[PDB]
Parts: sequence; structure tokens; C-alpha cells
Amino acid sequence: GSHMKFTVEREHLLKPLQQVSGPLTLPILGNLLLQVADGTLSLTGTDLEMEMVARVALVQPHEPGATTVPARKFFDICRGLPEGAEIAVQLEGERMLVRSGRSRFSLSTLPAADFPNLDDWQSEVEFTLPQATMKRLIEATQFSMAHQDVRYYLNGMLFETEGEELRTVATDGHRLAVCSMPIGQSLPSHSVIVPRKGVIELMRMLDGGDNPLRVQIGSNNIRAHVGDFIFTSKLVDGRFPDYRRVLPKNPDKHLEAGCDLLKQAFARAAILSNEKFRGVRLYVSENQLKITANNPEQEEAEEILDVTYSGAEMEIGFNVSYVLDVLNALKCENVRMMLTDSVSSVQIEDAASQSAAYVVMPMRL
Amino acid sequence: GSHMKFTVEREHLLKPLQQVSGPLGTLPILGNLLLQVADGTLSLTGTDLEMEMVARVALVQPHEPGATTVPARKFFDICRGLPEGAEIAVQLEGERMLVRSGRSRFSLSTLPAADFPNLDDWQSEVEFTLPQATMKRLIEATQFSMAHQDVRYYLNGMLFETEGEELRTVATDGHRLAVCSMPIGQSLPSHSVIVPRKGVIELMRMLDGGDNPLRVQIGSNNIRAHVGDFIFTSKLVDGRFPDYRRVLPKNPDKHLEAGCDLLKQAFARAAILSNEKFRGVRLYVSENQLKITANNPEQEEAEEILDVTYSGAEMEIGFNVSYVLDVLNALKCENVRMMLTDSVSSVQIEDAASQSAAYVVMPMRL
Amino acid sequence: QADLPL
Amino acid sequence: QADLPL
Repeated sequence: GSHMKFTVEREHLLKPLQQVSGPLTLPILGNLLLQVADGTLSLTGTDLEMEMVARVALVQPHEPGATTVPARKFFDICRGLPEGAEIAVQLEGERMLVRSGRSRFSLSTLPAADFPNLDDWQSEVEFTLPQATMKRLIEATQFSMAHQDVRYYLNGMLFETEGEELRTVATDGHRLAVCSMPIGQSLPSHSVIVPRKGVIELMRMLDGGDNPLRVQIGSNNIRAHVGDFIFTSKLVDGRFPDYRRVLPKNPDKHLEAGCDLLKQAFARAAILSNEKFRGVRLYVSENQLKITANNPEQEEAEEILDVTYSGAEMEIGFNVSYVLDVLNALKCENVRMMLTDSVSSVQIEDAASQSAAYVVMPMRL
Repeated sequence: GSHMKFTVEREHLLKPLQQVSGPLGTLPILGNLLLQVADGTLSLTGTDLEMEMVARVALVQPHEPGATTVPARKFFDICRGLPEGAEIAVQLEGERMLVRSGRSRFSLSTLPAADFPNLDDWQSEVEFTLPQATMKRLIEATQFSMAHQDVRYYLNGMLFETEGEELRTVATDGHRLAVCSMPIGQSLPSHSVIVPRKGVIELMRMLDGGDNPLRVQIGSNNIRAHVGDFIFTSKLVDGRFPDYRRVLPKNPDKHLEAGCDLLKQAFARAAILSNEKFRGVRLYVSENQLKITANNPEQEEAEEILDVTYSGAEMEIGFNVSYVLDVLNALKCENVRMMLTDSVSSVQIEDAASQSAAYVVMPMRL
Repeated sequence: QADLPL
Repeated sequence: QADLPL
């Protein structure tokens, strides 16, 4: 195990190298851990909070061992080599040599023993689902996570198993997104908060393809297996809010309109909204929505849209970026807006599907 | 006219709005476009004081003459945001410009048209026409070699030169130089002018690839390009540009020929392990062989060996690898010829099959 | 901006 | 870097 050596086709190394680099301050964190043992090359990248591992089968003679090498340089060398290149790698003293054709690269290393590992842990729940389902759950809610809120538990996404469904919840205290999907298995009840950087990396590993995703959840960690990749992240502490108590109770005013027409009207009104406050005013009346925006230069935008609405007239203010984020996430034919009054949240959803729901708190304009 | 008003199809306004905004990016009115309506034409102008871009839009619907200036980004975003096929009705109302389409209404701030900057009157000394593709080739072949903020301010631009039946471009930053010439098929007078770098980039972005020919007019202190319904005008850089004829290496005694892609890929891989600041690579030329070496302060090393065609004396020469890669990326050809002298003299690099363009790179001390 | 009742 | 003789 002192003289690591392996030979691999470039085409078998490229996608694993790109993937493990995802989590990539401290010198060791800029390196990938390479480990060779009994027909497998393992490649690991970490940022101390999460780790990405890729397994590559070694079909050619190899010698066991381990080292760490600069990730970006190693990837760029392999990517820069011609299509079909054979890449021969070996440790030589404290340098890692990369050879292909008449190309030779000598890279600096840091000892494999110095590479930081996540603590040992035990899985409490396990389930398998299509990658497409996880992608849908994350994409439906990711934009509503907080970024650097003092309430740390909001800088991430809640993953919850309930009955036969997997659910995601994200909120920044102003707006909330919730999505749930049936995954054809009876599950125990569990709720964990995945850090926002972990949500982004989980999303990065979903290639759309038919390889299913296997999820393992512990008390303090989450792990996802997709093809030859294994992603592990620490979980966030704190009590995430309960979306069931955030959804507006008995909205008495239902508006329905085309998603694209509503989105384009908000997008044009936004041009003349205050750059800091982003406020727009909505006036709902019989089969009509009027959107108005003004800025400190007293420029004004006004949009009038035909909609389906027969409730009482009302005026309500919103941050237009929050409304546009919802409409951009819906990607559907028709949208339903469920209102109460000028000081209460609005619930927005696809008129044809209850799988996702969005809640936006108004502004006092 | 005191009450400007016009109605235009969105599709006729979008490309002109995007184009005239090119020079934009100090004086508040410089963030605005000048709109002028008169006898069946809407004119749109954007300027940065050094150059101006004008677009002419035929007005097929009733209109009222006049002029105003409106925020460029907001006006463009409103028009782009409207649905395909929208009719856009515009009118000045006091000190506001109203934009109406369907049941969408926008009231924009204005600044007076009387206050919009105008470049001084001038006379052209030379006029010629050429395909847009030809002007695009000349600019793209050399623009990467212009200086950015050199004190020799005449280097922060590109030389445009007419000689015989040719139009030529030259660009240099004091470390490397690019020269390209193309036939025009018109006998031209001899003229040499420096176009500011910002103007070169805007002229390049105006060349929509299409078959509309480009008409060029050059004065003593200005250049003008007419393409379709657009007119680009720029002030010239008032300085003395170097003579490329005296910069080309005299009698290079060592000729190396190799595949452009193979040479580019070998330099691109060696660059990975070059010093991040100095970017130095070492070339060792020997009988039918090129060896490229790079090392960095961590003592990491890259080595590439290539079979090439070479039969001159052995020599070692250092280069900034980004300058070499810039040339190879600009060549886009099958084979390249490198013409060398010694370790302390410039190299000339050209397409092995064409002498239309030539590149000169000064080495680094090894 | 009003706060959601979290 | 050496300078071109401009």
C-alpha cells in the first residue's frame, strides 16, 4: 500500500473527477483523495460539512495505495488529454505522476492520512426513488431557502418522509415552498434539514437518467447513492417550522389565470418597481387583475389582465421577485392564487396539481 | 415638433434598441437613448461621447415629429418584455415618455433631446464598401492583441489601414502583435487611422454576419460604418501607431511546422502547471521535434513532446503561454508555421497555407 | 415586508 | 517578459 499505481481510460475518469470536485480555504480541502484497492479506484472531495465519493473499476493491473492531489489541476489535465487517451498514474516519492502518450505531469501531493473524514454514523431510514422525483422535489422549493439568515435552520431544506410520500419544505421567513411526491413505499416519519450547499450538491449529482437514487438518513447525516457516486452531508440543527400551520386558513378569494400571462405581466411591472423594496400593488376585481409598480423617480408601470375571479374587491402588496420566483417554479398552464385580505399571506399553486404549494407574505405599501 | 408620438411593431424595435445600447454601460444623459421622429423615420441614438450608434426605423403608421431621451435599459426591457407581435405606442406627455401596448402602460422619466451629446461635423477623405464577413475576419484576426490601458494610448485600439486594393488591421500591446489584410477589389488611397478599442468591439458586435454590405467612411478624426439601418461613428485615437513592417522578424532562419490543434492542445495542457502570474513555458526545438515544459513555484511540472517538421539548429525559447494560445485560437486552420531566430528575438506565427494574417510574439527571459 | 407566522 | 521593439 506504499506505491499507488493505476491505468484508466480518460472516458472512465472524466465524469467521476468533475462530480467529486463539487464540494470544492485550507490546503487539504483543495485536493481529492485517491485510493486504490482490489479493482477499485475511489475519488473523494470534501468541504468538512459534506463529501462526494466516486468509485471507478480498475480493469488493468494496479497497485494499492492512497494519496491526495490538487483537484482542479488533475481534472484539467485529464480533460485536456485527447479523446480515447489511456491515463497512467503513479505515486513517485511525494509527487503524483500522470502520463498519457508523450504528455507527462508531476503534481504535488498531501498525505492520504491528512485527508479529513466525516465521523462514523448509523442510518435510521432507507428508501429508493427515481432521480426525476428528487429533482422535482428540490427544484420546486430550492429558491425559497434562506441564504445567511440568523435562524440557521432556514439556510437549508427540510426533507420529510410521511406515509408513502417524500416532502421538501423551504422558507426564508417571507415566503415558503412545499412539495410532496408519492414514492411507492410505506415509510417511517422523519424530518431532517439538509444544508443549502448540500441541497445544491445533491441536485448536481442527479443526471436525469434512470439510475435510481438510494437515500439513507441518520440522526445527524444524510447519504445519497446514485450510480457509482455516494454523497454524504451533515444535517442542520434547529426546529424547522411546520408548513401545515403556515398555509393560509380558509382563503375566501380564488383567482385563476394563465401562468405565462401572469408571469409576463409581473416581469414587465417589476422593471419600474423600487430597486430595493421591489413592491408591486395587486388590485383584484370581477374577472380582472391590475398590477401597478412605481419607483422613487415616480416612473410607473400598470398591467391589466383578464383573469377568472368573482370574490370581493381587494388590494394587496407584494415583493414582485417573490411572486416571479413562484411563477417561474410552477412551469404549468394555469395558476390559482388563494387570497384572504391585504395583511395575510397568499397561497399560489398550479391550478391542475396540488403536489406543490407556495405561500408569500404581503408587504405594507 | 413639440409632441413626439409614434406606433411601431415590437419586432421592428427590438434589434435596433439592443444595437444602439452597445456604447452604454458619469453624465446622467449617457444612460439614455435619443429618440427622434421625422417624416416616416424613427431614429434611435446611443453614445458614450467617444462613439455613437444610430438606428433608423421606418414608421409605417401615423406619427408626430419631435424628440426626447429615455433610460435605455428600462425602455429596452419594457419592449423585450412585451408579447410577440405587440404594437408599441409611444408619446411624450409633458416631461414623461409613455409606452403603451394592449393594457400595459409605462411612464418613463426623460432628459431633453436638446441636451443629448452630438459628435462634430466632418468630411470623409476615403469611402469604400466591403462584405460584413470581411470586416468581421479582419477584426477577429487581431482584436485580442490590442492593449487595454497602456500609457501609449495609441495601443488601446486598432490600426485600420488602406493600401493599394487592401484593407489591413494591426493590433499590439508591446508584447505581441497581430496583422491581417484582405483584398477590397477597389483601388484605395493610403490612409492609417487608430480606432479606440471600445469602438472596435462595438463595430465587431454590429456585424450581424448577414449579406448587407458594409460602407466605410474615414475622415481625419472620425470613422463611420453603415450596415443596413445602422450607422456607427467613432472619434479616432490621435497618435502615431507603430509600423508592423519593422516589427516582423527579419530573416527568421528556423521554420517549424505542425498541426494547429495538436500544438494548441499541447500548450493548453502545459499551461495548467505554468506559474499563475508569469505563465511561462519553455520550448525546445530539435530535429523534427518540439518539447514544451512548464513549471510553477510548487515545483509541479508539465512536459509535452510533439513530432513536428523542423530541420534548423537546436534552440530553447520561453514564452507567455496565454499569448501563444491566443494566436493558435485565432488561426483556426489545419497547420501552423513558426518562424524563429534566437532565444531573445520575437517569433512569427502564421497559418502554413495562408499569408493573410501574421502574428509576432516577444519571448520571455528563461 | 411582513413576516410569515413561522 | 521582453518588450517588442515598437
